[PDB]
Amino acid sequence: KYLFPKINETLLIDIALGNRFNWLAKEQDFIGQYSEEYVIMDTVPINMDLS
Amino acid sequence: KYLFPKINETLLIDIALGNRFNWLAKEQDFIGQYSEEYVIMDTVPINMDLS
Repeated sequence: KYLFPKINETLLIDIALGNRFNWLAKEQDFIGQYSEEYVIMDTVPINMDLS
Repeated sequence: KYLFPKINETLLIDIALGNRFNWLAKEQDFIGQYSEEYVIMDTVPINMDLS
């Protein structure tokens, strides 16, 4: 009843925590900052009013 | 009315009983007294405003 107690082990519980997305992860190469895209809008055609 | 009564057999029926948790049986070495266990607390990344 006079000894300081003892610790026998620790185990370092760790979990790995995935992403659920990285098939979305494509890789640019760190140059430039502005990127953009664009579309053409629709044009409904018109009747032939020959007058 | 003068003969000793005859036993025929004694059976001793017996079956052993399992554990249903015997795959949890981890075996340590019986040293020390206490055992603690700990994880790392999280730390989210930060934006860096390099000004």
